[PDB]
Amino acid sequence: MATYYYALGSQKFLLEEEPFEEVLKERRRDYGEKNKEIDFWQVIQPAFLNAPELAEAKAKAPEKNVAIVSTNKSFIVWVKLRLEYVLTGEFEAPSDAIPDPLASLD
Repeated sequence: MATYYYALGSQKFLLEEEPFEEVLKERRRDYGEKNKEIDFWQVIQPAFLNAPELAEAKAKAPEKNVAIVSTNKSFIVWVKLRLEYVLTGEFEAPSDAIPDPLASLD
């Protein structure tokens, strides 16, 4: 298993108001330029949220949600500072509850 860090918000906020996939795209391009393995992803309606270890987060989460996920904690620290209205946390994967850290429930 590896540890995944996440910032979770509503689709309203992260897909429409502040389409964060814009910032992710420029980060992906810069990673490419530097020959760096991409270690961050946007996941819409993430399946990880149904894991028992994340019950507290699911209990507070928007009905229609989306996560920025990374194996680099630093990045998620900055995503939280950048967006602020996001829940944050971490999980280990793959596991029984989270067989695919990047899977969507849609």
